[PDB]
This record gives sequence, C-alpha cells and structure tokens, in this order.
Amino acid sequence: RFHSFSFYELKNVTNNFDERPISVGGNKMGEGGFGVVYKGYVNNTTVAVKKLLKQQFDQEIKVMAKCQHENLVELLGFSLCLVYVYMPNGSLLDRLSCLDGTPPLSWHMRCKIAQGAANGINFLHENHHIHRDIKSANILLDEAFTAKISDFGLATVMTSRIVGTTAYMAPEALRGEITPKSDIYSFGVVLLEIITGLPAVDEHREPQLLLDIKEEIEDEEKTIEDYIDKKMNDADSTSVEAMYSVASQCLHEKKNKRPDIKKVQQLLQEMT
Ligand SMILES: NC(=O)C[C@H]1CCc2sc3ncnc(O[C@H]4CC[C@H](N5CCOCC5)CC4)c3c21
Repeated sequence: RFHSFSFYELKNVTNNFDERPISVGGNKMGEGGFGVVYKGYVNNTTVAVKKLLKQQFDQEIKVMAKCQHENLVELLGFSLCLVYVYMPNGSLLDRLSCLDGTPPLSWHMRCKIAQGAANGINFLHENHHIHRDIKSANILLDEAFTAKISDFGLATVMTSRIVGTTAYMAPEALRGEITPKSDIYSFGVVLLEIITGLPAVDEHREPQLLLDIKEEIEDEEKTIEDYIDKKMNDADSTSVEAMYSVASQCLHEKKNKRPDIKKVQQLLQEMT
C-alpha cells in the first residue's frame, strides 16, 4: 500500500515548494509533462514529489498499485502530489544530451538501459496495460543506471482525445487507435535516440524528425554508421546494427508487422 500523505506533510519536504535549480541551491528539478518534479526528503530518504488531470492522478495510483517491477519507478505515496523513490540520474533524455555536464553514456551502458526498458514494457503488457507515452523523458535512471519506466497517467479500441508525444507516436495512435503495438513503435524511436544520441524532434535540424533517418537508411541515402552517437568510444558495428535492426522492426507503419515486446526483449538479449 501507499502511505496516506497530506499536502502539509509534503510542502515542508520541498522547502515550501522552492522553484530554484539544485546547481545553485534550490528544490526544483524541472517539469514532467503534467507537473513539476521537486526533490524531497522522508527521513534521510530522497523522494521525487510530482506537483501537478484528476483522472490522470487517479490512473497513476491504480497502475502503480498493480505493477511492481525492477524496471518501473516506485510510488511511495500521494496527497495534487505524487511521491516516488528519487531517480538520481534523471531521465535518459537528459543523459543522452549530457545535460548539466554529465559525461556521455557508453555503448555498454546504453545496451543495459535498452534491455531494462524492454523488461519494463514487457511487465506492463504481461499485466494487460498499454503505457501510451513511451519516450526517453519517461525512462528514468537509478544509482546503478537501471532503466525505470514512469508516467502511467495515460495507461484495439478508439478514443476521442489523442494523447502522447507526436514525435514518438505510432501512425494509428495519432489516428486515435489504442493498441500495445503503439508502445512498440514508441520504443523503436527511443532505440534510435540511444544509437544516435539525438532527440526524436529538433525544430532547428534537417531532418526535424529522427524517425525520418530510418527512411534515409532504408532508401540507401545513408547508413546507420553515419548517425551513431560520436560521443561514444566503445560502440561496435555488430551490436549497433543489431539494435538498429530491432528499431527498424519496431518502426513498421503496419502495426501487425511490428514485433511483440517479448520478441523485442529476446532480440536485445541476443544482441549481448
Ligand atoms: N516522468 C516524469 O516526469 C518523471 C517523474 C515521475 C516519476 C519520477 S521518479 C523521479 N526521480 C527523479 N526525477 C524525476 O523526474 C525528473 C523530472 C525533470 C527532468 N528534467 C528535465 C529538464 O531538465 C532537468 C531534468 C529529470 C527527471 C522523477 C520522476
């Protein structure tokens, strides 16, 4: 169960919700889609307090109650505020872009993160849950750089309101179709970010969308080697080509042609 926390019990921990950076001496880290994530303390135990939508608050708690795994973030409590075990190495997105002078992730580290994330998605799917917002900003990293999937506020059926990040969304997801296959597509984009070290979308880039590179490689214009993150010293053609092959398979426009998360895990496992 999650501890019954009051707004008062969680206002003090955040230093009356101090909206200043930690690098200068504050309590604000950054935003998290539907809120702001603040650094907190519950008896010499660092926590992540997410101040935020009411139904999305309710959905995180329901999914978190049913799903406990090595590769999912941990919900400790709630009050609107949600309390989690603090991920000291922030998001995969921040680490791929070396935000705040953090050193680049090695190829070895990237393979472990890719494997962990897939174990996380597999656990969710095995428990009949579709994430609906798989992206590098939602893949957090612990003290050992373990990938932990987060943001279950949005977790074949059609919907009136299309929700998720467009740069990561599957064609059918953008058309309002909810399927676990959409999560596979979104994971394929994350694998492209791992290989390239590039964000899924950059308005000041040619191509603006990262999944457009899949078509430059497919139509023999370029190769995966021309796009490998130059901030690595340990990558090898074989494992890089193996991870690209998985991403390519994930990024099929036809949902039935994409692999299931179990086949994805297996392929990433074979890779190492
Ligand atoms: N899905 C999420 O929103 C992550 C939340 C929910 C569950 C948890 S557990 C946890 N532990 C640590 N940080 C956390 O989110 C930080 C949010 C700001 C980020 N920023 C981007 C801009 O630049 C600064 C960093 C870095 C990560 C979290 C989170």
